[PDB]
Amino acid sequence: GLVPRGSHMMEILRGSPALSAFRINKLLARFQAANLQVHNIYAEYVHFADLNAPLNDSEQAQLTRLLQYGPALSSHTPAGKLLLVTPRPGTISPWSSKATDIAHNCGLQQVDRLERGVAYYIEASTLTAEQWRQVAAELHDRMMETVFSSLTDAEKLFIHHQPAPVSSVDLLGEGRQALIDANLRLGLALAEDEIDYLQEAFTKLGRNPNDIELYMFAQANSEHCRHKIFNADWIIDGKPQPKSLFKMIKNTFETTPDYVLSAYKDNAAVMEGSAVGRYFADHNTGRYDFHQEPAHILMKVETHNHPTAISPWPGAATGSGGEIRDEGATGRGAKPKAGLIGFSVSNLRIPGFEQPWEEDFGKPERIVTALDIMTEGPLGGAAFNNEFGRPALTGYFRTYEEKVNSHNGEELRGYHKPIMLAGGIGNIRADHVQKGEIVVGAKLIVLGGPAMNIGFASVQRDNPEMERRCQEVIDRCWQLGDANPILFIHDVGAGGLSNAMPELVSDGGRGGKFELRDILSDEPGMSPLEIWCNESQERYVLAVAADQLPLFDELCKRERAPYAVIGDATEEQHLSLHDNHFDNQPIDLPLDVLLGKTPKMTRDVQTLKAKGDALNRADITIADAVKRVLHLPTVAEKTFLVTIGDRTVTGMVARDQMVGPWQVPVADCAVTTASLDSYYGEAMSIGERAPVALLDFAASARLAVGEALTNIAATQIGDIKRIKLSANWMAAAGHPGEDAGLYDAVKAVGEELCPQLGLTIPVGKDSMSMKTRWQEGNEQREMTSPLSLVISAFARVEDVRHTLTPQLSTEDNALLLIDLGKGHNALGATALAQVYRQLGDKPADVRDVAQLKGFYDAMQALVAARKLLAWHDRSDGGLLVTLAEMAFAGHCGVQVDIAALGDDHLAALFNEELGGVIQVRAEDRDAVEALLAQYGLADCVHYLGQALAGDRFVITANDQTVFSESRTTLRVWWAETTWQMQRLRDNPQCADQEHEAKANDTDPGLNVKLSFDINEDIAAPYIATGARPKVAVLREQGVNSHVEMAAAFHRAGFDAIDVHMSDLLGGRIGLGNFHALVACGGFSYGDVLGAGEGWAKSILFNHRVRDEFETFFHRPQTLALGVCNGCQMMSNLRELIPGSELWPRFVRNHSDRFEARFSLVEVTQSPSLLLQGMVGSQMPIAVSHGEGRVEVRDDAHLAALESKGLVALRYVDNFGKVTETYPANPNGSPNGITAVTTENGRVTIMMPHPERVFRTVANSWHPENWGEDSPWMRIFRNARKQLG
Ligand SMILES: Nc1ncnc2c1ncn2[C@@H]1O[C@H](COP(=O)(O)OP(=O)(O)O)[C@@H](O)[C@H]1O
Ligand SMILES: [Mg+2]
Ligand SMILES: [Mg+2]
Ligand SMILES: [Mg+2]
Repeated sequence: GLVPRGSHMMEILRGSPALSAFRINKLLARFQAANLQVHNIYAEYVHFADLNAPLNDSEQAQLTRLLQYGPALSSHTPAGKLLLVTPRPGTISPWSSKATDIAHNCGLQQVDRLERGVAYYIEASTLTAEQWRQVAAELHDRMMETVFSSLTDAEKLFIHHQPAPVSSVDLLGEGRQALIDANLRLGLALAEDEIDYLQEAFTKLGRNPNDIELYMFAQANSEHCRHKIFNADWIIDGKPQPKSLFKMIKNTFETTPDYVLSAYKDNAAVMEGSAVGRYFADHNTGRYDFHQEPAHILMKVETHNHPTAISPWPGAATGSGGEIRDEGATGRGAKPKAGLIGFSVSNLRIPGFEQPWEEDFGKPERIVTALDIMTEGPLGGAAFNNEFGRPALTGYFRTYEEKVNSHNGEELRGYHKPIMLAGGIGNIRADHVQKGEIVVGAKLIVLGGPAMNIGFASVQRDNPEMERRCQEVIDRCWQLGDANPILFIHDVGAGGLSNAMPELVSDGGRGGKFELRDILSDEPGMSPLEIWCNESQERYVLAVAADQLPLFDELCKRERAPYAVIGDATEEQHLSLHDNHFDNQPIDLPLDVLLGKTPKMTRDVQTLKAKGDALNRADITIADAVKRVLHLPTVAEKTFLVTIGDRTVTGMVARDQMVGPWQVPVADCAVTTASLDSYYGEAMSIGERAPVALLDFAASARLAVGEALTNIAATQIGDIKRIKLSANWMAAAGHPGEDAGLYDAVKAVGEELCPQLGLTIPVGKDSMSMKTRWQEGNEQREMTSPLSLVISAFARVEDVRHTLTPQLSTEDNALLLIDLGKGHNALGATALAQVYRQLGDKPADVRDVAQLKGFYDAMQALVAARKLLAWHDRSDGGLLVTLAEMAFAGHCGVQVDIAALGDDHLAALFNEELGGVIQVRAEDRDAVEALLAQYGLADCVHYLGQALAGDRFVITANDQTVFSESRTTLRVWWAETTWQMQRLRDNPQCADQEHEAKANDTDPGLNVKLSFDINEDIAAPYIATGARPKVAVLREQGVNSHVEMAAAFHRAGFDAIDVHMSDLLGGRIGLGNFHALVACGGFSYGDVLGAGEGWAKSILFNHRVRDEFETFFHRPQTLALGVCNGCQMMSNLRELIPGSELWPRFVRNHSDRFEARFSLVEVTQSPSLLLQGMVGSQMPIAVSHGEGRVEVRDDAHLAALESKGLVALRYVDNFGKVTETYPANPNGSPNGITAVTTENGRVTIMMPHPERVFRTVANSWHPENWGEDSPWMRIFRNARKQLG
């Protein structure tokens, strides 16, 4: 289908079936839900290749071949009305970018841009003209897509628009009315005092302000960027206040500057880490080596709220993405390590799962429902974390939408405008913590992908791989130690370049002259205002010395990370933006003019305090209360938000959400090791309790600090001063009583609580318009969020191994409760109250500062002395939930008595006061109690009872049964939410299977069977000779699992070398000098055009390199391992590998969702050399993949594979049998297949990640007697011995 397009040719190539069986059954059942009689529906992908030059015969074949991918589903001949859905015209989907890279990397330079769409074929002869428009709607997201009626209509996507000129606003010729008009038109949202500034400014200059200059100024001065509320003066109840919000927060740093390396001086904070071995490839040798040096820790937590309300997936994706840029741009370069996610929404109201407290209060048309946010949002954030390569180890998810009697009387409080939170931690070198000086004449560079028109405008666009490439460049720079060319690096986020650049030069006491036409752009038609102010993603601005340019270029190219020099640093503090096309100057301004601050903001507010009504307990019984509480999304299991995101990448994850043999998501905090050779590390926890604000502001804030602390309490940290905090404030500024409450809240923690505990707040952010106004019926309605503080705690871990979890032990034990509520048992603004549609009287609060510090100090002591068996703090759901979740984690029973907890049983069980339950060895009870008394906690400590093998959850009181149920029953109820979420989001069959497996109490959980000695380093004799064979650690743009892959081969005695595909395509390296090659995991090219396919075809199409691989595979004694993406890549290299004729393809999972699981596999009999002596073994392994399902060409191909004896690994359930049941088998591979070898066994490919779990500490769960090495370390040692 080759049709012209003015200057280029627009080729139309037909793709494979786009929708799976269950997906189609869903669409049809959804059509009838609107009375649309549709006989049958058939979707099919269609590719559109806008190419410049002609495509030769052999090249046309290679193109078609690039475009044949994905699951081999049922293919039908088109029939019915056609509806082509494609990205909206003038927009370039991320798919287009990655797919076009591949085309280029395959030598198809003629391809100007590849783009995809989905051709729907609907048979429904009954539908009217109007009913059709209704159908087209169900088939596309109006925010980013459009529907066509012809495959020809796709030409409208590659149109060449003429470069738009800069527009001037005639102030000199029309007066102030010119700025008034533009402010409205361009939508600048400038306050009267700002228009005055602009008027005087340009009057003094004597010229007209360009639109680009006005927008740039407007963006720099918005609330989001200026934070006027946080720096404003205050008058509360007719009384002037001495400090601003910011100043009060800075107070925590003044009283406690301990361990802080940087704060409020970067877009991230830095704290002291631990001296450990930083592992990376040397610049000169290309070999990975351990560098003994301090690995300081940086942190940051951001919010991408508003965007998420309009378009969830991209809104969440870019929220995490922009935050990753802030970490990477810390100082002169830093490396992101682990992530965290936060979500706050209104009631889910899941169809057919309506909860007792849920009421429909309507919502604005312009935004999406609570459910859609939780359906697409998490996938969006996880998408960026997965494709980029940083584990998502902790987070929170809370629902709240209720008409309640609060500070401003009866109102609708909730989250129609959601809280989308993303943050993380990272490592940074000591000498890079401080930003260097910007020398005059320094080249100003933009690192990242070509800009597009973004910022309806709230619909973002993420290209995670692009950022992965950029990060690799930043990594090469800081690894150059002193030679690090990066002088000053800054991230590009809000305000696009118009903000980022003026900020970079300004922070360096310089100015900058730029060239608009030096900026990389994907769409020519942009105006100077659009090229300079657009908010496209994956961009960094940095400064590099003139003489270091050749090096920076050498680095960017090797990583395929696009960059561009767009300006020069100048002496005079003056911003200049020249345009070469029109030969004019869009920007010409003195920096103090553009950055000139308007008068200080001053808020005169008054206090509002909610009356608060007693809890009406008419329909409240302890039994129904338990059932209700476990069904509140805030309390319920979060598996739908956890398994969708990677949790093992980097091989440094010690403690993830999933806990124990039964992998229950109840881990209170996250923990990572500082490196691949140390037991030190970092920790992350989250404290949040927003509902409490609807009654008391300071209390809610205090509780956030408290919970964060109690959630991290069971980790070996030491001095509390090591725990650094991040404070994120979500509020509805202007709303009655929120301003006085926010000040009171910020003060409560900034001036009082945090300084008293010795806790610093080096980072923070704000989002001040957390409200939503609309008209559902005939009148005005409003959904106001409560003041919402989200505290993120961070700390250097002393010993990663001593971290405690909620996994109970059935051995002789003692369940002790640390009740920090001091008997208060408050029920106000709790989960119990929410579950019965109420707010209640009085909420919880930090009752005694000294005891909270004492609590933490005591916990630190018990953790160091190894006197604790388990720990779980009390938060949402109360003591009931803490105990329930512990039982869930230990897969056992609980026998507790609550008579000493006060006469009010409901209160003792459902109050959300700080504290928790510790489990100690029975013989250790008295000593632990005495210790707990030493910190003055005796009155708060109460012996609850003990953990017992079984299925009974029994709560008594002096001699009466207060509550008793099947532990499995509570567990299954507690799961219903994630079950329902997975049913509507994933393959119903999978979600169901996973849910039903939890009802089977006989589940033994993950267990081990070892056919060999886990501690016998069989490679030691070899390593001892000093002779170290080199292994080619092969990566491609997008690979993110290469470092831990090299560290694994390193421990086995190899000298791992960093071999990038560019290195091969450039002749810098040759496989001839290697006896071993390993293809690493990740998301090469963002898995576009089939996971692993672009990477593989990149080799196959370049005959020189192709032969390099074939020659390697055809040698007599060479080894080759392929993990994950590598497994997928190599499976497409069958023609190059001898004895791989029977290998299968790896495609989309049956669940149709990314699976990051700790799955149990068994080592089967095969010629495989890397699995020597492991046959028969059964151990769990890291699984992070979305296209790992084995697929054969027909049953004959599968029988043939089985009879040839090529299967190396199979998934097995916890009972030991090979299973195709989910999630024990995460992808749905036939006969549990996830590893296959060749006839000679010299080549082995597999989906699981053995290299991520070679260290016992990197295993989510493992037997208590394992030493340093896990069973999987054997794979690597086997490779060394085999080489000799
Ligand atoms: N949005 C989220 N994303 C990822 N993990 C999450 C999210 N919300 C909760 N989790 C994880 O689920 C587990 C339980 O969450 P939650 O019940 O909120 O914990 P807690 O009770 O300690 O506050 C934790 O391990 C937590 O990190
Ligand atoms: Mg909880
Ligand atoms: Mg907790
Ligand atoms: Mg929490």
